[PDB]
Amino acid sequence: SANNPWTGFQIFLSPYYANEVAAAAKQITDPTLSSKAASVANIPTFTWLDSVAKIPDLGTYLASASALGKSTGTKQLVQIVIYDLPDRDCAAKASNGEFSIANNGQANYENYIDQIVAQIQQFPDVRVVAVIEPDSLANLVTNLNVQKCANAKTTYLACVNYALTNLAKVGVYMYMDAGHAGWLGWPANLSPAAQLFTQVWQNAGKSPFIKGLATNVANYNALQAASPDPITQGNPNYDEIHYINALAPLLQQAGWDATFIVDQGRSGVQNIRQQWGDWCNIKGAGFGTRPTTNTGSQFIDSIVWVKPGGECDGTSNSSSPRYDSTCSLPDAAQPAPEAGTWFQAYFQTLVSAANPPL
Repeated sequence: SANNPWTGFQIFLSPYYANEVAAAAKQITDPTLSSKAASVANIPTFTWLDSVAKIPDLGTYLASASALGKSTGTKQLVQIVIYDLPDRDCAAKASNGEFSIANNGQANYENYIDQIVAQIQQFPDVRVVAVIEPDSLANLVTNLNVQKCANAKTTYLACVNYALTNLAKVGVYMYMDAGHAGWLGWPANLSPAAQLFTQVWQNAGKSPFIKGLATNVANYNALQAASPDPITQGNPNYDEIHYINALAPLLQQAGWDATFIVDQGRSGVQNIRQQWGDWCNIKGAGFGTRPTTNTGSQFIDSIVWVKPGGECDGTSNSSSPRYDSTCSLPDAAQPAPEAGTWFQAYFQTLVSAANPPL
């Protein structure tokens, strides 16, 4: 549409990922690969607000972005992920979420949103783009036979509504997570998904700040595949462009001129998975297409890097209380540390296998 949130702005580079990358590049012994690895700190990524403890860091990032803007005569944009629903990740074998529905989860979530709003309100000269709750509403399309998801449905809906309504009041541009081609892109799932997302958009008042949907977050699908990955057999929507081209008209029909952002941070290497559902530290992944608003599609505002490559998806240690056995599959790089922590060997491969090359 006419308003692409990225046009005319400089993206603030995450200081946390820059620090991880600088530390990682020192440990790469080949001096040429080390230089390529170091350059990754200049590629914009999203910062994940996956616990209340990260909210003060957001305040520092907004203040630093505001000052950099004044120093350089630019307008700065900060990219964040809201990721703290109660009973988070209801269909997963393990969740690291700190809030539970049974212990005042919704009230704690609303307080988490209120604290984020209070930070954003203080720096109106900084634009914020937010991805809203990966691995949330997509479960309400396909995973309602998982008891934890059925029990979380009304809380997930109420919490997402609280986030959308309140972040809109401070002018945050929002993209709700919408899974990926191998989750919601199956033709039979498109209409239920369109119905759910349109309902959520309506309940939140149809705010123009609810821009659309984010796809492929923390996943590995191609935007535009040369030929279908074998794991996709049976689904005509074998890449993200097919999924978006099929879903976008259904949202438009309901009155929502929705646009999309697509994660390509770990999409450089295709045909590396044994099954489409394998998501944990997939071995051989490379950095994909760098963030850009030159997307080639009327429906896609930007290619983005949402999941920061190198931060682990989950541990392979079966003694961990956070263990998810998906992280033990053969196509998963092992041994792997705890989710969120730096996985140096995996980063080194992301750099080496980058396509396009770094």
